[PDB]
Amino acid sequence: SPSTGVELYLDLLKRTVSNFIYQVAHTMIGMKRLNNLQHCVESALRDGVPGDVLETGVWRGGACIFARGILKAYDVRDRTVWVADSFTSLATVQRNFSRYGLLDDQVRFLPGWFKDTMPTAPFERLAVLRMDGDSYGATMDVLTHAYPRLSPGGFAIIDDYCIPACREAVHEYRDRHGISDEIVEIDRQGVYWRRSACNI
Amino acid sequence: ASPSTGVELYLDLLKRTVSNFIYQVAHTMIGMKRLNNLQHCVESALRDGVPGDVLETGVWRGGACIFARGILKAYDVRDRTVWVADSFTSLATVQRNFSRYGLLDDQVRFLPGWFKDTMPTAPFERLAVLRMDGDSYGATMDVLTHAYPRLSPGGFAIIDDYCIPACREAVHEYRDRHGISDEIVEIDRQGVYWRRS
Ligand SMILES: [Cl-]
Ligand SMILES: [Cl-]
Ligand SMILES: [Mg+2]
Ligand SMILES: [Mg+2]
Repeated sequence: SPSTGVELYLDLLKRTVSNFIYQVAHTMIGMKRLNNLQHCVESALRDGVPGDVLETGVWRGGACIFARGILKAYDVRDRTVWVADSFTSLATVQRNFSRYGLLDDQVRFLPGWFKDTMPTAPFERLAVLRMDGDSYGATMDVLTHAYPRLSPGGFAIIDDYCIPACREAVHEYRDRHGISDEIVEIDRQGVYWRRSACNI
Repeated sequence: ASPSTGVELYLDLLKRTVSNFIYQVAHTMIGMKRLNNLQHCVESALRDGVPGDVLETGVWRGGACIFARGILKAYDVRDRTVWVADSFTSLATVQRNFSRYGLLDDQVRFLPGWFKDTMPTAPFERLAVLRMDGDSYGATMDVLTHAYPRLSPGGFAIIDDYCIPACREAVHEYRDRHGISDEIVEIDRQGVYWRRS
């Protein structure tokens, strides 16, 4: 039960982004998934895991707004929320960020197909990489070109893992790269794993 | 001015939310200047140790009262209450709305009924902020008559619809009848407030 300013801000932000207030919503992903996203960013911040937050696959922007908000709550000035998608138009998503006072230089957009946008994206490192989308191709493109920038201790979150195509992209990528970090359930559809450094 | 602490962010968001700036239904339509003024008044009372509860008379869907409870919550104030007085936009609806923000609790109390009936007996002993919304001479005078005397020195009286002649007249008559000359301060085109000396 929230009591600090921070907790109250973040609790309200979850309620807001998911339109719990006015039963349109900026994300439909639900509390468990928003909570997980919070846990992952907070753990990265807390354990000093370096890097930005990258979200691929975007509805109206609620989960990314929430991520910028978390960083704002802890007054983090040196990390960026990358928002990657085809484009639910880009203008709409910017407007939405703007509505929460969270459209600023620490939010950057990557319009285009992921095979095009990912190899060159100016981020050097990621602390959290979150994929939303049930397509094998999108999932594999993001893994192939962005996961290698995910810091040890960082999180990879797969929103639509229960969908076989998505799952398969995830297993194939992991098996190809020898990755056996524990897959942890978030809810009926999503999972994540925390990246371990290579052995020594 | 530009929020950065947890408290400022919470309150800023709560203003944006209660006014439905996010998704433009809204819980209050009174606007930022007026929400800001309400915040300044509650914060000043808290900071300057002005004792008492917050009383709001005249209620739409409850946004301004929600905001007030939120302000007290942000500074973890456990010893003051937000009184929500109105006819009844039904009482159930307003409660549900408080509830949506996680702010429906024992520090929010409701006073359904006409102000001539509800005010004389309302269990609050003192007020730090008294806010009137409504353009009726009668409602305005009823609240001033039976509640203003419980407003602590240093407390604030806010008049949402002061530009409306009927409201203005109730306010000037009440002040002249009681010798009150505390400066009337403009909030925007329609509302004003004064701080009790
Ligand atoms: Cl899209
Ligand atoms: Cl009403
Ligand atoms: Mg999904
Ligand atoms: Mg009014």
